[PDB]
Amino acid sequence: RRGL
Amino acid sequence: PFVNKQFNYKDPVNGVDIAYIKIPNAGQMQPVKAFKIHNKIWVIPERDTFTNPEEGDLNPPPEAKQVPVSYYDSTYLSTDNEKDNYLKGVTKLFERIYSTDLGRMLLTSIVRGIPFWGGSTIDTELKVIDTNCINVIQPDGSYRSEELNLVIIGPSADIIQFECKSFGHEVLNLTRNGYGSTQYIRFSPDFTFGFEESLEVDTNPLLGAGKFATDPAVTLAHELIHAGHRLYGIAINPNRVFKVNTNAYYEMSGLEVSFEELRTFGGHDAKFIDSLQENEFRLYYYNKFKDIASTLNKAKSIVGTTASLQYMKNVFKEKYLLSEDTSGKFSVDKLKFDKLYKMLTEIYTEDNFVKFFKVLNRKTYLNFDKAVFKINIVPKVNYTIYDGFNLRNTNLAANFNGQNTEINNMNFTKLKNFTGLF
Ligand SMILES: [Zn+2]
Repeated sequence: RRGL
Repeated sequence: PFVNKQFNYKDPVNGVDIAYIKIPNAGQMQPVKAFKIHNKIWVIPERDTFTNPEEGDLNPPPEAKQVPVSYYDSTYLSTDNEKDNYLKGVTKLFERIYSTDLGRMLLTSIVRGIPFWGGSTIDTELKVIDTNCINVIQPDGSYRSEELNLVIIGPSADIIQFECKSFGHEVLNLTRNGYGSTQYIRFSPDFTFGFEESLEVDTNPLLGAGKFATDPAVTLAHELIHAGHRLYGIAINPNRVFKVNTNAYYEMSGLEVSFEELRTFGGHDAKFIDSLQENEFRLYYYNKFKDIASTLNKAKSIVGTTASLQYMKNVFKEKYLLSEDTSGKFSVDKLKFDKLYKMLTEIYTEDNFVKFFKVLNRKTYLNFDKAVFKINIVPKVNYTIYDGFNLRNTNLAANFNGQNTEINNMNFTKLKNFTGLF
């Protein structure tokens, strides 16, 4: 997941 | 090449590597056209409304109720041309990844990482777990079960929420018990993210418009790294997190980031996981590998007629790099376990891929996205297996000019700004  | 055939979405189905398939989502679905681009690896050019039945709606909720940092477009990936471009884009990224020594190593590990045959209730028999398979429609219209390790599928409603999804087991935690499970990666090669060249700007939620674009090969590699962890059943439980205390903006909101993500990014981020919790995980997974070796020893028969017991026991001997004594008994060698575990967790990292691709990229996972851009990497005049956006012998070759959305503006269309919305 890329995240913020 | 990693993908020997250059599939066109409209190529006629053959029931082998171009076929209509159904996935084990414990629900009902119409078959979807899929392409097998490599042994154990398939691509489904469809928005993912299948792995999660509760996420079959692509339409965006009311504007006043949208998670502000996200991107919706119910029409994306609905036409044949889009699917054709999606297939070619994903294929190109696999080739770009495979063209590097690190990528070749990772993809080899992924292909060898066959989900463990632990679906038997009788310890004396070895059986496959059906959710690590897909049902392929054969030429005669019948269905055949095919084991696979990886599926690349389009994103669900929120287009930029890329992630690894896999089917769970009633009791077994497949991605954390050494077994592994088929990984479905929600991903799109048609969009990318903007980040900032200055660390103090990139890690600030109020600054920057996203001058540089992330190379989608890095984004895919990041997911492939998670996939590697999950296929070998060594993913870190998402409840194990780092209560960020190195960024005031994260800290003031009590934001937490999973160790699994920090490990995957690598570099200095990986150091936020203290030696004690890391020795803990290493021992935990070492023991899980021990149980696998034990289960294999107790196996006396195999279910099915596709492969022999000896063949499958050897498949897993190779996957887990087990040792076989004089009695043919399997055991886990500490040196070999540590070597493999380290390979999957420390060698395969986003930071290392950046070094191999020679691209500009976020310096840490602990930052704030600036924007999302629409891109098209299929045309060689836009992006290549060898140089990504930074095309050699052009004005885009140096200083990451190809990733510079201001210099190479013809290759990026900003769809949404995220700065100031966190
Ligand atoms: Zn991630």
